[PDB]
Amino acid sequence: ALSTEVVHLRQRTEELLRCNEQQAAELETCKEQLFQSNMERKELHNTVMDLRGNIRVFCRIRPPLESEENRMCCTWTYHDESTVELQSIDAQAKSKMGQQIFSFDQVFHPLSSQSDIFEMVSPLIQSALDGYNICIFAYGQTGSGKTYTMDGVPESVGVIPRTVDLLFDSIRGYRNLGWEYEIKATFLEIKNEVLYDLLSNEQKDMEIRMAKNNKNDIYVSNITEETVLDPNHLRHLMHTAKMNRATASTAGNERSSRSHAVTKLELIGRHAEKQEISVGSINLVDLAGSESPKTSTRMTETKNINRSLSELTNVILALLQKQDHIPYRNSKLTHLLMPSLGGNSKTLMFINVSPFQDCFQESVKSLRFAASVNSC
Amino acid sequence: LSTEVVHLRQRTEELLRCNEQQAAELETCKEQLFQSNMERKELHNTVMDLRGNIRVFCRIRPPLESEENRMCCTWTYHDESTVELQSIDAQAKSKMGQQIFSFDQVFHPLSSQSDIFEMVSPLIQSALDGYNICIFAYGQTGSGKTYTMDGVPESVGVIPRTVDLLFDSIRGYRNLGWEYEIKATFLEIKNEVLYDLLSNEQKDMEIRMAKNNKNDIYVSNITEETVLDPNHLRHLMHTAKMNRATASTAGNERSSRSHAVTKLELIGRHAEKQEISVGSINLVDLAGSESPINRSLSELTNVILALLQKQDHIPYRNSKLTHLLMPSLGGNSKTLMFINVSPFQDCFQESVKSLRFAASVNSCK
Amino acid sequence: MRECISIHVGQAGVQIGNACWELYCLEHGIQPDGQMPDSFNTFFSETGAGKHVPRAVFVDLEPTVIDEVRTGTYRQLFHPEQLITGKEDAANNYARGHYTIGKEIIDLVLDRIRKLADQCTGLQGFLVFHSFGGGTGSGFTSLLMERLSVDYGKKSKLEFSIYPAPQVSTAVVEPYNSILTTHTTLEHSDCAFMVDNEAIYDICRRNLDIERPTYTNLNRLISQIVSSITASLRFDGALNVDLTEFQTNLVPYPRIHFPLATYAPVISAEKAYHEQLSVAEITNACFEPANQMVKCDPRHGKYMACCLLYRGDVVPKDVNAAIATIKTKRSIQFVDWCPTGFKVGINYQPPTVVPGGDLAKVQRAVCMLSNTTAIAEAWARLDHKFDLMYAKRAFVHWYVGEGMEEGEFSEAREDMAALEKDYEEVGV
Amino acid sequence: MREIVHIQAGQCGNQIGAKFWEVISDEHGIDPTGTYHGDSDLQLDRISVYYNEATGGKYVPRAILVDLEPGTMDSVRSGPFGQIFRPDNFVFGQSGAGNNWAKGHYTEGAELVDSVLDVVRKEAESCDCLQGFQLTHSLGGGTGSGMGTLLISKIREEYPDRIMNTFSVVPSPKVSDTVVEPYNATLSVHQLVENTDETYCIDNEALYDICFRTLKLTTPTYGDLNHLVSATMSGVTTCLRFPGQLNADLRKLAVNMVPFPRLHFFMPGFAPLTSRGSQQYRALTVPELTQQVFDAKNMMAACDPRHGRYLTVAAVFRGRMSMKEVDEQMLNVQNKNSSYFVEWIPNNVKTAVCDIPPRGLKMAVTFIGNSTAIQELFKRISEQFTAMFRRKAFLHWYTGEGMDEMEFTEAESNMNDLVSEYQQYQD
Ligand SMILES: Nc1nc2c(ncn2[C@@H]2O[C@H](COP(=O)(O)OP(=O)(O)OP(=O)(O)O)[C@@H](O)[C@H]2O)c(=O)[nH]1
Ligand SMILES: Nc1nc2c(ncn2[C@@H]2O[C@H](COP(=O)(O)OP(=O)(O)O)[C@@H](O)[C@H]2O)c(=O)[nH]1
Ligand SMILES: Nc1ncnc2c1ncn2[C@@H]1O[C@H](COP(=O)(O)OP(=O)(O)O)[C@@H](O)[C@H]1O
Ligand SMILES: [Mg+2]
Repeated sequence: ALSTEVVHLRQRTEELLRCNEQQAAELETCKEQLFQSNMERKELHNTVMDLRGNIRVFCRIRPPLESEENRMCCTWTYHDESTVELQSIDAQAKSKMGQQIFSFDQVFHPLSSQSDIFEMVSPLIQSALDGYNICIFAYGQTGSGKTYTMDGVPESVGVIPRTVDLLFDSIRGYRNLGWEYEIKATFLEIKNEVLYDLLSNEQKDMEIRMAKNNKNDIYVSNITEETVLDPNHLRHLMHTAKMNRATASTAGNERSSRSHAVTKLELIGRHAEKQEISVGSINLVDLAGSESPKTSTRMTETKNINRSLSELTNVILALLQKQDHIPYRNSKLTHLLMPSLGGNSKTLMFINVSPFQDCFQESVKSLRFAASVNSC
Repeated sequence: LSTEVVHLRQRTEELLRCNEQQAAELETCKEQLFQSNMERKELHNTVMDLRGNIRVFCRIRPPLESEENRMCCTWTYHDESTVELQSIDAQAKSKMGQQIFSFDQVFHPLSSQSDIFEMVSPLIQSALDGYNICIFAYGQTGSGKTYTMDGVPESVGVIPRTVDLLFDSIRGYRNLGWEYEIKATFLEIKNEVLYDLLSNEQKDMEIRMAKNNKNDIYVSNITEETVLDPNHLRHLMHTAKMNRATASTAGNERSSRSHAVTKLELIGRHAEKQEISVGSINLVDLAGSESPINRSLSELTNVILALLQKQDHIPYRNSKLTHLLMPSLGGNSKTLMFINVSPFQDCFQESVKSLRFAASVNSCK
Repeated sequence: MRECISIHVGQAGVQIGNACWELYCLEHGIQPDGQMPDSFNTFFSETGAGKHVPRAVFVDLEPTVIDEVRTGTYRQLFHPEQLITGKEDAANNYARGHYTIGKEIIDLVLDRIRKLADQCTGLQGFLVFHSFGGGTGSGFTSLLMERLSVDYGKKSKLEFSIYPAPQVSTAVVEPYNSILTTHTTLEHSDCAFMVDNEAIYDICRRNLDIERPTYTNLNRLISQIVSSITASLRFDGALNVDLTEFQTNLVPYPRIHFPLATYAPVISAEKAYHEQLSVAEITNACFEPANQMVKCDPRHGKYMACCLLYRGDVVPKDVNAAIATIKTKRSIQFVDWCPTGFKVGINYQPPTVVPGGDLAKVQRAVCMLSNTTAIAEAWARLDHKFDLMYAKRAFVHWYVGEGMEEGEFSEAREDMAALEKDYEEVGV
Repeated sequence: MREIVHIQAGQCGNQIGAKFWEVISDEHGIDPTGTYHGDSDLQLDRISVYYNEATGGKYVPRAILVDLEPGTMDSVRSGPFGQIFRPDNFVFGQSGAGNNWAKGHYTEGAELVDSVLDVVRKEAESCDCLQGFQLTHSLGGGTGSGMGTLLISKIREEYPDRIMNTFSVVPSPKVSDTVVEPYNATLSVHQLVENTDETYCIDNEALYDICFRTLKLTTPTYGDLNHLVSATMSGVTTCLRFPGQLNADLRKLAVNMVPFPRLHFFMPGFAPLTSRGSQQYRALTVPELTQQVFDAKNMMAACDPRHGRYLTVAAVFRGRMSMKEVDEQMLNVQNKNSSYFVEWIPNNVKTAVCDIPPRGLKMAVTFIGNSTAIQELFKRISEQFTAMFRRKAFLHWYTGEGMDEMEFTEAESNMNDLVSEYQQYQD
């Protein structure tokens, strides 16, 4: 069983080599087909978004507290999942303001929790993987739930942890496609119309500057750019940035609830075999308090905040009306977000509303321009 | 010599190990491919839903060489989705008001078959997703409905292009583990009597709800040829148009007043997984819309208008053609409807008769 | 003495008040110094010495015009601490005058008026003169008005604001100021007498036959108006009417409180000889739309109420006859639900002509305080201009950059739309 | 009392400021010494806004003189009204910009900016309520551009509340006086649109046309052009320095003129411009003043207004007049030239009747129009700039000074954005 063993082993080697050749050919074919399917679904999903959106306005109302529910609350009429009606209880308010009905992409019930958020993030992260620059806006007044929805709580995390985990599992799955994704974490604060750094305590000078490659691409000089290596690394970075942004939010309402924190995650996917590179970035940006400036103590920067908010409103409505030029350069926040606002870039617009009477004017203000955005 | 034996043993071991790991990677990639393809189909049908439901299109056709001495009308084109027609009779121009109609898309006599097939082609992919698709060509006699559907060998109609795209997509998707079978039935409805277009064996033919889906319709006694390649289906269409008994030479009332129903059922199965699809393509060539039988045409119009009205009850079983397309006019399905208009003064009233149907369609949606 | 005090904000307010107070001190023979070489106690807190200080509070955010009056012939007339001045003007900003300079001087001006009120025994009401396009006259005026309504509420607050002209807007940003100040003043204003520069321009053109009219002449006219208003207090008449009866007689509803003024015998001296100036004829004249002090057509709107103030040599029989005739008129429309509104203010103190003035010496004069539907279109076009500005968000950066939100702009806009809605629904 | 701080950068700016200060002193009856000798106390009443008080009844202009070569300042000091300045104010380098913006904004500016900002602060704190700064310079040269932009960027970042006035002398379209003025202008406007909030664009070609044609002048010396510009500049603030029927100020018209933060470039205009001997033939009334001040023949900028639309117009008047005329004539011109006015800003005219006319004159009008015709000028400059950019003409002189070409790309893109704004609001 030795001489015939040589022939048997030669035949076995021939068969195994044939199987190797077939599996390699079909593996190259299936890699190519997987890439083709991925780009086909990229284009299909982007067409879906453009037909249904490309400027998405989402409205959410937080549930009142057990003591604040006994506090007077307005009647909330949900005509459907897309329209919500707010009616002030006051008779004179009813007579003068009349009916306040508003149209949005989707209306959140106070008991909707964070699930609808996740199922809107899923197409959002999907489009982020398409190589598209997507920006997120957490607009609203203080205490309306903006910090509850963005950062969240240990029992129910906000949008950011869910997005981080979804992105990490997505990139680890796409590693099976030979795609190597480099993700960059950038943190900055916009106060007094001058940029600051969240990762570095030392006081440096920022200036907005278009990137070397393209005029439309923008970066900021002298920022602390961190290469994300593991999810927990990113979580620790976000914790340090949240710790660095320590100031009065509700006790004094000094700078927090009056600042513009921009969280930009620049993702650069590379695939060496086909020498194609995908570039994208997500912008988790929370807005400042939209309240009317009444503190005579530091009213100037509140007026600047109002300027910033009004300029953002002007920019978005210019986006809607197909205006030839859109005033990106009127404000720092718009100017540094111009790549994420124009062209194929897609914006989610998130608004939080307070269910009490003192925010009736502010709730109406928050709702009216967003509904106007929905109209056009 | 035993050194060669040991070397071959270690080579066999390494080759089997590499083959096993490569096969595992291969199968994982195949699973990823399937999970991507299902989402692709879902996105495609989402696009179809977002684009609309009725998909109103008008296709004005140029006059022929024998129609150069006829009197045309004033076609007022607006943008690309609105069209207006006026009679050159100045006495009746002030008596007509506003004869303007806005549809989803407008086709002018300079549009080729490719322009219509651009709109039609995604519906073939949608039908590949297990959904029923309908294509309608509506108009008076001489409008151009047969040219839209059948066409000429020079400029092929919608059906040959749909078949070619269907086979291209089937052979593209063969790598995705799915196998498809094409079932073709050719049928004609003349006076509420069903006529088989692939057999001369006249029998009794009836419509019954499907044994496995009470919302689905299967027709008894119909021959169901399994299409192997585009040549086979072309031969089937050739035999059907031979069997249609085109009496245009003597007694044109037979051909130009009969609805021609072409049904193409797509079924998709997947071994090693679960997949059930019964998506079918109903390529119906409607009869003349001239006023006087018209039971089927009026019933189709009423059913479409009620469906766009979200009516509680749809009169599906009041005509042969409506009950035939009862599973093909569901809410989840996508419907296409073309209006062919003759650009002639004598056809001006028949033109507005064909156009006010869509004018009610878009005003009701 | 049911005394009243007056407030003057903005360049217009101060100029108008200058003309007014010169007219007043002319009425009672008061020298510019402040001594008469009883009646006047309503407006002059005369001290032990012959120094009849007027009860006037002049406020401005820029020192120019106030300094001028501190240099004019009336510097020693006014109490030097009355004249309050800022350092920078509101520059057409409601924002500045309501948030950034207004609260920086409002404590002082409120204190001074509190002192003045404590000085008065029987507080009658408040008079404020301002504009609408004026940044101060809008922002600061609204702030002060809501502040007073907080402080007193019960007293009478009368605005003699100047409505922006329909054809000429001296300030490009007038609609913004007007809408904002109206929204913030509606609920704190008892009754706001409106007047316009274009209309009074036409008046001095075709009636005074003055070819080059200056702001001085318009101010003379407004001074005559206010003198007629206050004659019933400063003087005794057959029927005296105080400011309190105005709210009752004129406004039917809390929001509809925008009468428009009119003054009939406005002829020049040369034409004075060709007319007898009868009661009936001047009564008819005051109803002529060409004689209104606001560029609106009373002919196109029904009247809500009419208050008529007669001064000089007048007889009640004639007044009743003329009113009856006007009741018989056809072009003079009236709403049904108030079929009798003609509260009369006959008085027998003839108006006095300022030396160097343009008016003629007339035996009898009438001032008409009409309230009518014919102002709805003025609001309509103002709102239209505001919508034009706001559609392009023009100039909004100045306002949101100094205290407010564009949401607040929308609030004021919809509030005005509701006002017009209520106004027309009352009209039917 | 809303005092104003005057800065003069570049030799052009210095000469213009010399003319401006002499005409102002003429207005207030100030001798070269500084001893007042006028008669109207109104001169004293607001004398503070431009003059600091000095011991012994003298007055000194609240002015700062900046340059990088001494010669111009030596001429000024030697010239009449030279001693009027407080000598400490003359701040100057020794090198000279050499018509290079890069030097005057990165090296000589770097070394002199503190030595001037100190005296800037010293003057600022010597004021009761600071109103704003007026900067006089030119966009063509080196120091008046680089230094000017540097000073603007400095002043803005620690005086954000105040207002900035820049009477930039915009480069001429045809008679170019500098082979590289495209680079200077493009780099300057990049800073200008960010920090200042009202800019008076002036062109020498337009002023040549004015003096030669309307004034029938044959020897258009720079003295005359500077005299014209100075008259306009004094007319801008006479409402601030003097009483009137509608007292305006820089704050007043600042908000009126600019609908949007970036669109703050204006075309001045001065009405009564009778020639040497034609004053006899012409009556001087409001109609003439208005019709003259609304002629493309009379704009100090070289843009034809008829090519665009007036976004906003301000009309400041001096002298004794009845505002009825001015109201009706503004209405009239608004009606006739409705094509020339933007539709969505009704009644886009601002009026500021003052009282005191310029000496030797009875009525005077200053025009400030924020028309869209400026976009043609900016297009011309952008075309000239990009014409000599990709050939890198003269680029080395800048690049070796410590700047990168992407800075040129930045400035060019920004100015193109300005052009986009103007052409967009044209409709
Ligand atoms: N009838 C009359 N109206 C005047 C007179 N003077 C000014 N006005 C009007 O009053 C307004 C004057 O503006 P102000 O109220 O003083 O505003 P301001 O105090 O300067 O603050 P800003 O508006 O921001 O400049 C203008 O709109 C004129 O139309 C006057 O003498 N008589
Ligand atoms: N109106 C006026 N313009 C001048 C005068 N002198 C120079 N200019 C202009 O200023 C520009 C020269 O730039 P400039 O600032 O003087 O050079 P720099 O001082 O070295 O930066 C040229 O375009 C001249 O047209 C002057 O006396 N009057
Ligand atoms: N776009 C076109 N170009 C040329 N010929 C056309 C066109 N459309 C229709 N025809 C002519 O119309 C005939 C088809 O008849 P058709 O009008 O479709 O019958 P029906 O009245 O049933 O619609 C063909 O013979 C063809 O010559
Ligand atoms: Mg046919």
